[PDB]
Amino acid sequence: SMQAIKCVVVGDGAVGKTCLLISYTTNAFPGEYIPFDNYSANVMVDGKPVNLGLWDTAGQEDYDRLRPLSYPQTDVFLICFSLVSPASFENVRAKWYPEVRHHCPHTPILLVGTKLDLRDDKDTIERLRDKKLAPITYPQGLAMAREIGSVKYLECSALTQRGLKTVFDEAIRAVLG
Ligand SMILES: Nc1nc2c(ncn2[C@@H]2O[C@H](COP(=O)(O)OP(=O)(O)NP(=O)(O)O)[C@@H](O)[C@H]2O)c(=O)[nH]1
Ligand SMILES: [Cl-]
Ligand SMILES: [Mg+2]
Repeated sequence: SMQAIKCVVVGDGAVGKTCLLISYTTNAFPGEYIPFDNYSANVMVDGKPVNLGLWDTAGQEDYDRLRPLSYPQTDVFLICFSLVSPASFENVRAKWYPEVRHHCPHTPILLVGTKLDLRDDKDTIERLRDKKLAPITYPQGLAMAREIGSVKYLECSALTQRGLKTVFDEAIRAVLG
């Protein structure tokens, strides 16, 4: 049967984990309804179809004992932060990287910056400037990726779908080659 790949997506509340999965799998960004489900996608990689199982997770502290129950048999993790939330970025090193590695010392991690569409949005830049902050830049995201031993750093927008297929393609190749 098809090569199966278990991919688990983690990161702070509101970084866009669920939208990333729905936009990727259905080719449509959620409207009013945003639903921690498992999505099943099929991907053609080097001429063979692959069964990508995608596991959504809750980012909140209340699930700190329950969430890791989904981790066994994971083939690759995506650690997500919003490019327009520096707090979510800091939490990659402070929370997500240590949690994943505590349970899965060897599983490849891809770092994904989300909400790419908002990085040069004026209202967003101004909002962040008021708190003495700025959107996370590509060099900064890449530096965090190296620091956490990630195999790849990617940026995407679930809303426009820019970079979205590449995230999951690279996820698969980190497992398969
Ligand atoms: N502009 C923009 N907004 C986005 C994008 N992806 C998600 N959002 C918005 O960000 C918010 C959170 O998205 P969501 O997918 O629910 O995040 P989450 O990471 O699943 N949160 P949780 O841990 O609570 O379940 C929603 O308002 C959603 O519309 C994106 O690419 N661009
Ligand atoms: Cl890297
Ligand atoms: Mg969600």
